[PDB]
Amino acid sequence: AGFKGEQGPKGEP
Amino acid sequence: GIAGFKGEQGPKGEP
Amino acid sequence: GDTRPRFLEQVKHECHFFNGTERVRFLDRYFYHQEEYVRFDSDVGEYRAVTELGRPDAEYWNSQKDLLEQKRAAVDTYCRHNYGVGESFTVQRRVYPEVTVYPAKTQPLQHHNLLVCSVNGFYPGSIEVRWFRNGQEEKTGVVSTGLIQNGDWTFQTLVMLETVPRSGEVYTCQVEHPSLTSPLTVEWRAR
Amino acid sequence: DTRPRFLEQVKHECHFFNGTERVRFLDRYFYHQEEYVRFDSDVGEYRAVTELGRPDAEYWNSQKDLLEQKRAAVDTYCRHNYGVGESFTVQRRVYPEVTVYPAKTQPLQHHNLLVCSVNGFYPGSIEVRWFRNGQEEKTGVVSTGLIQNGDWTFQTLVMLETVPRSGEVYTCQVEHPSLTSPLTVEWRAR
Amino acid sequence: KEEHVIIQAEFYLNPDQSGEFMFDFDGDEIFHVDMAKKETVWRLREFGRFASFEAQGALANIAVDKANLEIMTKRSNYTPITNVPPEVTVLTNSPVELREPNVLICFIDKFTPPVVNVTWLRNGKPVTTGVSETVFLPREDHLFRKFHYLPFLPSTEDVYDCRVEHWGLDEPLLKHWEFDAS
Amino acid sequence: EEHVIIQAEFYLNPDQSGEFMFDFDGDEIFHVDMAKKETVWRLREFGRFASFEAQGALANIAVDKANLEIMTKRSNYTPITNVPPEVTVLTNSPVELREPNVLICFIDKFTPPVVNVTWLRNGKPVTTGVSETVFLPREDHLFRKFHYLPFLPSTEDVYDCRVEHWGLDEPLLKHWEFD
Ligand SMILES: *[C@@H]1O[C@H](CO)[C@@H](O)[C@H](O)[C@H]1NC(C)=O
Ligand SMILES: *[C@@H]1O[C@H](CO)[C@@H](O)[C@H](O)[C@H]1NC(C)=O
Ligand SMILES: *[C@H]1O[C@H](CO)[C@@H](O)[C@H](O)[C@H]1NC(C)=O
Repeated sequence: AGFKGEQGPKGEP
Repeated sequence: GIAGFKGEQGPKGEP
Repeated sequence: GDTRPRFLEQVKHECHFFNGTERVRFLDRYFYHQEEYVRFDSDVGEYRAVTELGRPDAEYWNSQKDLLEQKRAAVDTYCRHNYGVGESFTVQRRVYPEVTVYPAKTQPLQHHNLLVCSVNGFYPGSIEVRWFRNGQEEKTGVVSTGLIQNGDWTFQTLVMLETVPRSGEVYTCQVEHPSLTSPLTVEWRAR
Repeated sequence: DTRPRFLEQVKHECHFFNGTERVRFLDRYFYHQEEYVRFDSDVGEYRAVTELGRPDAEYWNSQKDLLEQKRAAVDTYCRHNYGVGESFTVQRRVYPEVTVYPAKTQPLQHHNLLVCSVNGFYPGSIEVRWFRNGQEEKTGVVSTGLIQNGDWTFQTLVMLETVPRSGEVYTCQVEHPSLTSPLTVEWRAR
Repeated sequence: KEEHVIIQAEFYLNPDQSGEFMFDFDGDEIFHVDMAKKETVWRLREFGRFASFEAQGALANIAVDKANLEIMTKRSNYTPITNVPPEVTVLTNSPVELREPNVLICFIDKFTPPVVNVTWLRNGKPVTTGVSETVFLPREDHLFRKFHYLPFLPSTEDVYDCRVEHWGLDEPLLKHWEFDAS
Repeated sequence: EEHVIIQAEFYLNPDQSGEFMFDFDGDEIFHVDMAKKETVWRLREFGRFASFEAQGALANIAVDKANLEIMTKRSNYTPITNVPPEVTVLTNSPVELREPNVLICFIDKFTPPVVNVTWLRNGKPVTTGVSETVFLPREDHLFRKFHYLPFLPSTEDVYDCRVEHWGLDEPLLKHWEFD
């Protein structure tokens, strides 16, 4: 019902 | 003048 | 007083909307200080390095087949979703302009003056402000601030007209704005 | 008008620390505002900043003579040109003009802004202080900071918020490297 | 040409350990998450009745943003941000009218990093009565903007300054506003 | 850091405009007039103490142009995005009636480096004694430019710096008049 936050991957260490 | 500024040249691009 | 170096990471998940939600463009953007280094563009369909700093992330992320299928669906699961949630108070938000007209200087007629049209409190930003003298549009001598975003979901703009006010004259400021069904006009009779 | 635009920039930069004691040379190439390849004296070769720069980084780093020349630029170019310009750039000193006026014609016991305008000076380092009956005023000071006029002069306006009384003398004191001692300008309250 | 853009903008800053998470529609803040209190903060009170957000999802984004900062700091060979001082402007919300409450807006624009001390001065004295502010809003050039607000009743007896401290500035910047009787 | 010298160049298509200049701490030492093939000192005094062979500049600009046509094609014909200017008008010095002064029009943070600037007194173009800088480089790779109008301050005159640029939907006037 509410706003979704887009997640994001962790970088190449 | 006392002295001439040097112009730094640039290389030509990979065509 | 601080002696120390700073490091900034930014991320911007953008949803760009065209003709309603008919066309949507999703852009996941990663930044180091102000430098964009890697992005996912839904038009492209995989991560691309924006700078060389970006390459290890773009290659590594582009190997993750579920990360791609998920980012590839974002136009729907994120962009179209969030549009539905906020549409009613963002897209549909409309607040009337308040229009005030005054001479910048108090003085007798037959002296150069600026006539200020202050247009305040309105939403959204698109507006047209025109000056007229005795019913004729003044296309020269108009000085505009352009659009000022106040940071509280309102805008303002000041549109000044250069003139030499004479006894007969009526000056009208006319405003057009999505909140208005017909143009809003305010008069100043040369005083 | 209508047709689209394409823009190349090059910047040959020389960065000087403690005279010419440390110099950093950067050769920078831009397509629009996008930096795509550069040479950094601290690195000693060309690096692609973007995808578009890899061709030029590979073509130019393979040129032993180009690389040797770019690695000597801190000397033949940066230190050289600093040397050429030193007497009229680094050592340029231009005398400030100082003017004090109230921002508004006000009666006494109304608030006014006393403007100390400092004009036509070089270099940019300057000190502008306000005194009230020769006591320094530290609060209520409003400065534009440095304005570059584009003609190798600066100006700055340093304003004092005050409520002038009958009798009161205010002074703006300017210190600048062109000056052997401070310039002071007085304003007596109407 | 596009009608609308929604942006979920995030940052993390070292060594200050400052994070921010916010939604932005056509340049205006819908909400941010207060990282400390773990709560959704709506830019206008009204929005918290029109919609919801789980503050939780933001905390995790910021932790992955802190990790990525630390990867990018190393990748860049510890290349630091260059300070860009703010442009500061003080305007009214609306034209000054005797007996009409109004609002001074201090517009802080085109700066980085997103760290700033802002004080309102009335006749050289700090005011906090009724003041409010935004978090750091993103710009299309990846610099920041910020707004501070001071409700006032118009008076020829008062002068105002917005006093901005930023690392890119040599000195605190005071931007002046007064309403003149002339 | 104590000082910075930058030799900044650009080439712009399809306008066929090139610039070559030196910048010391944000001020122009000189540029080269491509058309007249000559070194133009920002202050006369400079050309007394230093020289520059203008030919070196034409040569650099020829290579910059070849390099742009490579980059253009390499970019797949990615055009520049127009960034409209900020414009500020101020005086050289404090204004006094009938005391010769200069109006400065500072045009900032724009690209591409193409602009039309008109000084308007009472709505009408003036050019007696005007002058202007070439396009000066910024650390964000946008441009700056100064135009100048000598003037006699008067209660009867108002002035505008009128700026036309491709990123502005309409020409932008910045106003000045004597207070
Ligand atoms: C804000 O204030 C604190 C302490 O008063 C100071 O140490 C800090 O650096 C200030 N921030 C800026 C950007 O000036
Ligand atoms: C400057 O003026 C000419 C017409 O006089 C026009 O063709 C050109 O496009 C203008 N340049 C701009 C708007 O930058
Ligand atoms: C600057 O400081 C260092 C300190 O070691 C000194 O050795 C150097 O010679 C100085 N500057 C010049 C112009 O030589």
